[PDB]
Amino acid sequence: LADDGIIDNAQDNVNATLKSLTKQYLSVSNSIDETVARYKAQFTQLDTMMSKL
Amino acid sequence: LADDGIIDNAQDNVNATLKSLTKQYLSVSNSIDETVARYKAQFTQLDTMMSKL
Repeated sequence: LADDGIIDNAQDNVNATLKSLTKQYLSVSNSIDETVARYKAQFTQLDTMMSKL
Repeated sequence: LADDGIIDNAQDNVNATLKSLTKQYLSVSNSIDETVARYKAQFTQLDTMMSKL
């Protein structure tokens, strides 16, 4: 139950995994933002072409 | 009936005018072909975009 026990190693490994997860999530999030923005733009141009009925 | 004749000169002028108009028709035809080529490129692009979705 000490601050430097086996629990401490387990929990700081958990925290490091959490921070790596957050970093990877942010990177993939900006990538997804760019991709989805391009897809929504594509939807806009196809709607504009469909407007020419 | 001869070349100096007014009717012969009139029909010569008529054929010259219609040949100039045929040149104009060729110009309009190639412009139409270019515009149709662009339109078909856009149609194929639209087909590709709809296939992606």
